[PDB]
Amino acid sequence: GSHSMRYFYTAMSRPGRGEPRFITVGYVDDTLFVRFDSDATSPRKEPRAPWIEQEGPEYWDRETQISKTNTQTYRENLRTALRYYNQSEAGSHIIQRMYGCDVGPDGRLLRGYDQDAYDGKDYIALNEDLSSWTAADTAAQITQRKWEAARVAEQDRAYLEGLCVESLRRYLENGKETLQRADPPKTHVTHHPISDHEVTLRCWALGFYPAEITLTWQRDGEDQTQDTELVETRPAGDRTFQKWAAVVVPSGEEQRYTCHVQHEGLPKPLTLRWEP
Amino acid sequence: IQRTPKIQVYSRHPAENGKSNFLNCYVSGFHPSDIEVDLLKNGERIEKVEHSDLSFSKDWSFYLLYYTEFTPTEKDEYACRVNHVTLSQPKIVKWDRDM
Amino acid sequence: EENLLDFVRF
Repeated sequence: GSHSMRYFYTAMSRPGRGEPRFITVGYVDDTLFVRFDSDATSPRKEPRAPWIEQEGPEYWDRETQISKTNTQTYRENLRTALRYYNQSEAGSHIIQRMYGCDVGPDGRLLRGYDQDAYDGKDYIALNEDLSSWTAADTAAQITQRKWEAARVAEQDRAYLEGLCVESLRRYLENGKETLQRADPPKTHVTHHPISDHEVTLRCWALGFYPAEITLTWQRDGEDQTQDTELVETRPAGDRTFQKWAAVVVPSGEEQRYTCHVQHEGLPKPLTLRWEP
Repeated sequence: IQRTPKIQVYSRHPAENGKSNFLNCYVSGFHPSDIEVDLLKNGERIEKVEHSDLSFSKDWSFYLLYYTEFTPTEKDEYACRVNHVTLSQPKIVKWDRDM
Repeated sequence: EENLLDFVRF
């Protein structure tokens, strides 16, 4: 149904170790499709999914040039950020950017994004209106003033409503075998005695795509949030993801617990129990 | 200074002794991005481990997957060793096939 | 495809 495209920039200064490293990765949903790294032997935008390989040489030259220009732009941004925060040239600092668009089943824009962070803290963000900015502090307010003067938001809006959604629609069609296939979780509950009267029940979800999933334990039909150990969803390395949720239960009470699984590849949410 | 990595060590497929598989170490939630990650076999560093391209989450924290092919056995112990500015000493996490 | 808006500076 719904889909997203996102580009992520990371620009990291490293005084004494050359110019700041600039990396760009692009995703459609939870699928990496392009990368650029300024430390690469001959830096270029490179394909990372089969369906982007059919874009012609002109695409790759244009995309590479955008990245080459942005490595310079973001190196300048790093220097500017030092001034704005009255910082020494001694330390390593990081600017990040994430921008892109979400589209619905009909491929219309649901919303656009363009936001930056400095040293892991929000710096500036294009508002959902795609016409105004939210600056995090008085430093970012200087940037806001410059972007207001140069009508950057209008230019971002044109991109988000145009090329962003248009290119994503093309990617979704070219990659329809994978990007438009949801792989449901393979689920099971394992049982591990901790001590005489304590047992760990672990609910597994494996082999699923996209990454979004909900795993919850209930005891007598009531959610056990504060008693549930929930690991972060993690990549398998084969495009798919894994997750588990665990509860510690009194021996003999295993059947009072039920694991609940929600995923877009499942027609209805699943209920699992430990199966002796 | 500022965010310490979470660390998960796990396999791509369910582990079955003598079956070729992939050993993964997923580091996430960290900032800044510099991180040192080794996969260990019986305490010794595995050569030529690969990793994903630096990406980050909605909260700006970074994540990376380090991975290598391996054939698990009953005796061979595997782990992931991570160092970050936030850690005074490298953190070692042992592979547990039930996690 | 990326936004090719060039001259945006902090």
